[PDB]
Amino acid sequence: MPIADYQVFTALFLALATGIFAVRLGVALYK
Amino acid sequence: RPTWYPGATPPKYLDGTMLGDYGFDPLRLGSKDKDVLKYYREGELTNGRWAMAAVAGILFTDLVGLGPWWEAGAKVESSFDLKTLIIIEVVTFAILEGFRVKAYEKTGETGLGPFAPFDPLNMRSDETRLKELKNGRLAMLAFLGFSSQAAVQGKGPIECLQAHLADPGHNNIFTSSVGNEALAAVLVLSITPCLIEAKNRLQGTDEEEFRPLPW
Amino acid sequence: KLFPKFSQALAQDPTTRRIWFGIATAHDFESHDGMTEERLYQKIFASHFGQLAIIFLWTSGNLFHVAWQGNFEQWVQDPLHIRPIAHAIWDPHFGQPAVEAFTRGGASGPVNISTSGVYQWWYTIGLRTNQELYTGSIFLLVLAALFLFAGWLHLQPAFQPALSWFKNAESRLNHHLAGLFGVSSLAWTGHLVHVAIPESRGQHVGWDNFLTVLPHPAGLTPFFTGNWAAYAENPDSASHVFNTAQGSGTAILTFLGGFHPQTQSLWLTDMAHHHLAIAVIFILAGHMYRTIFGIGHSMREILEAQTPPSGSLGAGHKGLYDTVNNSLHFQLGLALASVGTISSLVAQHMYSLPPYAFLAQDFTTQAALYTHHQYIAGFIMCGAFAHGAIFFVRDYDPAQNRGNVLARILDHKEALISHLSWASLFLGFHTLGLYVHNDVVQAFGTPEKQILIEPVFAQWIQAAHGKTAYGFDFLLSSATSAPSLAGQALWLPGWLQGINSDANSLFLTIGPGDFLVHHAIALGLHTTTLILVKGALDARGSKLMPDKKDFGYSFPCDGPGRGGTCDISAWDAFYLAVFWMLNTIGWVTFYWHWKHLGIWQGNVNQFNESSTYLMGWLRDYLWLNSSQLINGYNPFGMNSLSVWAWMFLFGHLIYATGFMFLISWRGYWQELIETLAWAHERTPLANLVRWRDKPVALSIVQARLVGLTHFSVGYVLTYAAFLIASTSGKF
Amino acid sequence: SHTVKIYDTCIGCTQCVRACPTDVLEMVPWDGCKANQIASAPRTEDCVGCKRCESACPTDFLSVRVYLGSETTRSMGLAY
Amino acid sequence: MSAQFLPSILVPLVGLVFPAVAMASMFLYIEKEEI
Amino acid sequence: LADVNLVVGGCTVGALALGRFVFLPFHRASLAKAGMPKQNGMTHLQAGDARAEEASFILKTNDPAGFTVVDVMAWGALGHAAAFYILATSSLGLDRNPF
Amino acid sequence: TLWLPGIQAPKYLDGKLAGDYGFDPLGLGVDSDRLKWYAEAEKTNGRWAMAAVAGILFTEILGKAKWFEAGAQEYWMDNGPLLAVEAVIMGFLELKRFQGWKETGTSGFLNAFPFDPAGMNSPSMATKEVKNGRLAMTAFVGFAVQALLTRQGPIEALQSHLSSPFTNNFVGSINNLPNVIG
Ligand code: CLA
Ligand code: CLA
Ligand code: CLA
Ligand code: CLA
Ligand code: CLA
Ligand SMILES: CC1=C(/C=C/C(C)=C\C=C\C(C)=C\C=C\C=C(C)\C=C\C=C(C)\C=C\C2=C(C)CCCC2(C)C)C(C)(C)CCC1
Ligand code: SF4
Repeated sequence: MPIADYQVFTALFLALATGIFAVRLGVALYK
Repeated sequence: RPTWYPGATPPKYLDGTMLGDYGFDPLRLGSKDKDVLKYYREGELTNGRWAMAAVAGILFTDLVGLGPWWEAGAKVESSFDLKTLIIIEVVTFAILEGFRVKAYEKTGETGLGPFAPFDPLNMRSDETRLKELKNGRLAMLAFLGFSSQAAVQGKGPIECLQAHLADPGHNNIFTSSVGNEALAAVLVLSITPCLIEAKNRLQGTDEEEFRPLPW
Repeated sequence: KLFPKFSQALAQDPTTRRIWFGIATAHDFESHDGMTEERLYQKIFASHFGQLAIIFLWTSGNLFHVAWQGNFEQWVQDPLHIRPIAHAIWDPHFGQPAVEAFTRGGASGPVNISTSGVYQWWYTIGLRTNQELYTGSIFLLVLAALFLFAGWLHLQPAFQPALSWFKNAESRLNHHLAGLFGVSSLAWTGHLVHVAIPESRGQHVGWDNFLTVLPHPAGLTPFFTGNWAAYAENPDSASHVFNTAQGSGTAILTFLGGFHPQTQSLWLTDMAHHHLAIAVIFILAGHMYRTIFGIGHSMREILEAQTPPSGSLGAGHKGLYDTVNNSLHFQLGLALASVGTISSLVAQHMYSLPPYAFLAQDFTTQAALYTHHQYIAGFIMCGAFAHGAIFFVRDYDPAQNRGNVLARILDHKEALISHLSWASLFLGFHTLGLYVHNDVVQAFGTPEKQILIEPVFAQWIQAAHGKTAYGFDFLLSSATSAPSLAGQALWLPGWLQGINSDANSLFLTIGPGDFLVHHAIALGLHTTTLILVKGALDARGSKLMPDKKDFGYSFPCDGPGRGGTCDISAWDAFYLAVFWMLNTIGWVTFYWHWKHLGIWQGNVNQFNESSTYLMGWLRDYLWLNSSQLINGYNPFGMNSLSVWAWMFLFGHLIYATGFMFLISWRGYWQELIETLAWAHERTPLANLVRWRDKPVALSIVQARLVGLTHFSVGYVLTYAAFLIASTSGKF
Repeated sequence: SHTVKIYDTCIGCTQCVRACPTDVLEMVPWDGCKANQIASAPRTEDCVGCKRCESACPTDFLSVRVYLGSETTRSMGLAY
Repeated sequence: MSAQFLPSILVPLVGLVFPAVAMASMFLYIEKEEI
Repeated sequence: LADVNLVVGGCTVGALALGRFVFLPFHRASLAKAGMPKQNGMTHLQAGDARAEEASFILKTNDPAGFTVVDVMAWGALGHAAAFYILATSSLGLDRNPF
Repeated sequence: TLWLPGIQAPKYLDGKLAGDYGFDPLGLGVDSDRLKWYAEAEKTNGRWAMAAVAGILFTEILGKAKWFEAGAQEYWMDNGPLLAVEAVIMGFLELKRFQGWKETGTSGFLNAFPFDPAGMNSPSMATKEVKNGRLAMTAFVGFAVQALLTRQGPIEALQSHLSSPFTNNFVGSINNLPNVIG
């Protein structure tokens, strides 16, 4: 039973959130 | 001053001199320059006015007894072929918005027709501009809503309101269509201003060099 | 102009060398301007958090792509007749035959057939559905976000730990052995017993019902009364079928050894027992060193006490605690050496003791995993030796390392280098001479004149394991012996069945070609170690350049004086040794791949009478197995192997593009660039634009690195393409 | 911007100064050698780094040591 | 494979849009002079 | 397989007793010679690691021989490991002998 | 008095905090800011465990369902909207609590910092707040681990233990575990 559209979209949104976390860490490392 | 979340720290350039300043610009689109920021304000005002017109038309059309607003494109039968309609619409709006560009490049603000200020009824003041801006913001959120129930559900805005009133605990944003995506967004957004407060507590507001657009 | 903000010396360079060295010196934090040791270690800690988040994102992406576009559901039901799917392909360059040729494992569109073995691993650890894989991907996404937040948090001055906290060695070892090693292994035992053991027997266990299912019918009471043997009552029978309750059992910690008859892999209860024993021993090991509780060890005093009398080791290990603790490069060299050796161990063990269900039937997966881990191990070992050379250049203090083993080994480094040179010279002479003699007698029509030295020592150790094929009847090959009788009710039956079967990779039968290629591998290891050890020991100085430590770890040369000083730094020795590492791992993986290609076809003879001479290596392995590879696309059409043919030619191109930087050097290119700068500065209609950075030729060290990078990339891509094409296209 | 240094093993043979193609080195009076002269590097900003001075130094080990460092438009020897 | 349109949007995004924007941004930043 | 209660209790009591009366002087001598883990000369605490400060619940004890709580727990843990080892190796009924 | 008759406190005494003994064998209050942050965290965890224990006891006295099985029950609104509405409301509330911690170092609720209506605040009363919090955190851990072994409520466990303390101890729950789980 393959995953649904909503699962993919929720995963992509959570990846956007962790991308925000990643750029926060990168900015902290640059400073 | 009220902000985009309770007790928020606004950005340095969002001091409060501009109307409708709740200090909300995490992506910082208009930080380095003021003229471009004035252009963003003008775009916000134009989109908000056209959204007030949109939501008024959709609410009145859905209330009188007509069909859905999105399906009303094929429910219009009259004269004038579609190509002639397109060409007269494009020439009329080209003239109107060229006049609008002249008005904005003169006054710094928009205007209908040759009238750059445009106020025959005389109701120009600092407070009523804020009323217009906030009503336009609300109507923009309302049209985003309206299009979203058109996409997700098969009911009109008043029909969707009646569906919510019938069963608010089982007919809402959190269902099975986009319910989980909305749930994740609510969970993330319920904690992220607390993370902003954490960043302010541990790092502070010392104006970082980088911005979410690469300047 | 101010792009390399970490290096103002580089920022003042008005050429393209500024940005070129800005990219390449970004992670050398010790060389950055205004860098203290506190800020150093804090940056290290935050970059570690970033790396952990990157790794967790990568495995979450693997999980999400298998759950979203893979055929895990279909592969679980039919593990031997379904090709695992890596991810879907969306390339708008595909023609229609390319779209058909890449639609394979029952998917809707073009997909890539996974060779990473994630399917077998996830099936073995009890993952059955795409929903479980998606849940794992989401959990790893959240945990990577948490690690990113921790990396941001510990850079904040309220949460920045002190430098002495970083150097607290006893506490860090105690928690790493007890918690990072021990508690993690105990939790993996818990997962295996609670989830993987029932899912191996057709009993679904999830977060919804693992609190209502009993891992063993006698729960906890045998554990707490000391009747631990009740957890090894009835093991899984030889007729047991994976993922079904047919002939299963109740034991959670069996101890039979060998392999599962159906999956040809290790028993999962054996793994649970192994992980529990490892967890116990590692928690005990993590209770060793002294922290704040008045008991434990001061490792400095242990190093102080390890001084033999009569001056055998000089001062012994005087001050090695501070030498290791103060030097990040010493610690990184030790860590890379151990991690590379462990990667080699992982490669050598998973092929011969397949751990995952329905592994060693997927021949492409085993070969790809082995070659991947071997190349990773070789690169990491070269990095270990390079960082040892850096520690000699940077962090080595002769005053505090006076008389200890480091000063002793630096004192007689000429003996070490000369004896490595002797061993490498002997191995090269003899292995090449035997191979060329075998080639010549093969060519002249006389195979009986070959020198075929029987590997009697390795066969003797194989017989000590219980391999009753050479007739030694030594230790475990004789049932009367004490080791054979000691565990005959324990691991001996399954291990002996595995060792005496020719259907697996548990110690393969070896011959003279194995002897010759083992000496080739010995030559490769010896020469690579010679180059790396010589570069480390001569890093501080030599007779040609006594003051080499002042010039740093990496520099071009010392000019054409004193006869010539090309490639004199320790960086250049690492650079030369990377080629030898690539050659050695190429020999190792060629040997592995040809041996297993003979095994999987059932024709061990092709290797047995073709590996003793090099024409057999070129013809019966390189030429023969590349036939399907180079026909991936042709004037008559294309098939699924076209991607590996393109990658084959791609790697050849990158290899020769590396040769470009390797052979030609900086001087022809500088003159050419000056001539082209003259051309552009006075070409009409192009003088409107000009370069912000002055175009210059790549520096000597930079272009050496670029040529080495292209060499390694072409090497790896070419061999990966050939191996995956010649195994997947054939099996 | 190359670091050029002179050390007391210099015998004042002036060969490093003659070997220099950009006039970085010169002889200053000294009392530590028989020739009563030692090399000096007042114009290291003109040093390209060719190490021709090192190729001319007869002292073992050499006394005029060049350390390649920061690169400028003159250290890189660019005419464009 | 659910949501077949999503690769068709994401692959050009990380192949054209994001790489062009990243390359332009880094080219601007390496010669920013006064950051 | 001969009563977990008696075996565990006896082994723990024995480990505590040989840790308090038998092995205490050599353990004290080793703890005195090794002492604090020191880095670059001084200890971890003197270099700034406030987490590496010797906990005050072990420094002073009313035990005449200075047998602290941490020593008690370490010796009890060793005794429990030995007791569970012998219980587990007596639970199994197989020929582990090399005969 | 301290938690060990014969030791001395490392960096604590009765002049500061509430419910202050010498109990920090790992030494986690070595940072003053971390000490006060952990004090606020201890108070918040104690308050949450206190409300939890009161609710669990009050639900089981009146009946209803078991506390560890009440989530699986069917309510007037689905678990999704319930989780989201709770997330919004107490994200707002916890943001107010954290912002109130940002200026003054005390706890509170909404705009009151401290949330102390009608008085009844004392240093001796603060020791009552923390120690009851310690008791309720220990009690909730007991509730949790007891429910993980024997599938019964805290009051039902107490009645079963008072029926037979010799056999219905925590040792007997390990013996009973193959019987209560199937
Ligand atoms: C019990 C407490 C504890 C725990 C759990 C950890 C855990 C960790 N620490 Mg930490 N640390 C601790 C205490 C602890 N530490 C203390 C007390 C101090 C102060 C003295 C520090 C100081 C410290 C520093 C300075 C750093 C860490 C770092 C790390 C991370 C190591 C990198 C990694 O994840 O690789 C994982 C390692 C393993 C999984 C071990 C596996 C063993 C081999 C290599 C593999 C073989 C296993 C098996 C065969 C593989 C099969 C898996 C396969 C199927 C996929 C890790 C998560 C580093 C870091 O990353 O920063 C965040 C680092 O910089 N720690
Ligand atoms: C850390 C890994 C881990 C975890 C989290 C669990 C968790 C669980 N196990 Mg399990 N188990 C494990 C490892 C683990 N186990 C191992 C290695 C084995 C031997 C192969 C078993 C064999 C086993 C059996 C036979 C049974 C369970 C059962 C259970 C469940 C009931 C709790 C219980 O046992 O009563 C409470 C336990 C205690 C009161 C004693 C714990 C105190 C120990 C001795 C000291 C604590 C130190 C330790 C290092 C702490 C680790 C912390 C870690 C969780 C982070 C529970 C969810 C029972 C069940 O009903 O399944 C649902 C059951 O019958 N387990
Ligand atoms: C835990 C692993 C680890 C860590 C933390 C370090 C850390 C460090 N290393 Mg080291 N190293 C390692 C492993 C490691 N290394 C290994 C395994 C090797 C063997 C390959 C080396 C060999 C090495 C050398 C020779 C040197 C360092 C240096 C350094 C220091 C500066 C890094 C730098 O130069 O900037 C950043 C580094 C880079 C940006 C790497 C450049 C990019 C590579 C070469 C190209 C990759 C292209 C890619 C594969 C193409 C894809 C193919 C596809 C398109 C087909 C730094 C402290 C340098 C130093 O100490 O300064 C004196 C030094 O010269 N390392
Ligand atoms: C196969 C390896 C290789 C390759 C690709 C090259 C390539 C090149 N060499 Mg070279 N060379 C090599 C080996 C190689 N060499 C070796 C081993 C040596 C040592 C003896 C030399 C010594 C040498 C000298 C002395 C000189 C060159 C010169 C040149 C350049 C000639 C200009 C040209 O050919 O036009 C076109 C470029 C190519 C054909 C290269 C491939 C480009 C492809 C086909 C098209 C580009 C599309 C691109 C991939 C799309 C971008 C994708 C994007 C994602 C990046 C050229 C780039 C000469 C020079 O400087 O220029 C005149 C020069 O004098 N080489
Ligand atoms: C590092 C792990 C990793 C890798 C190597 C890939 C690789 C790929 N993904 Mg994928 N992805 C990942 C993680 C990863 N993904 C995760 C965790 C998710 C869950 C949200 C997704 C969700 C996802 C979807 C929905 C799709 C892809 C697709 C693809 C393919 C085209 C790229 C694309 O257009 O989508 C863009 C990818 C994203 C928007 C999310 C990826 C974010 C990762 C974690 C960034 C990691 C960067 C790394 C740590 C550091 C590199 C430096 C970099 C920041 C410059 C490509 C082969 C497409 C496809 O299926 O092709 C057919 C597709 O539509 N991915
Ligand atoms: C450069 C340098 C460095 C590095 C080095 C290295 C890299 C090393 C190494 C090495 C290695 C890499 C090693 C390895 C090893 C291992 C070993 C040495 C082992 C052992 C043992 C034994 C003896 C065993 C036995 C056995 C067998 C045989 C099998 C079975 C089991 C038994 C046990 C029986 C440093 C930083 C430090 C310092 C500086 C310089
Ligand atoms: S060449 Fe050497 S010895 Fe002669 S003057 Fe120059 S530095 Fe002195």
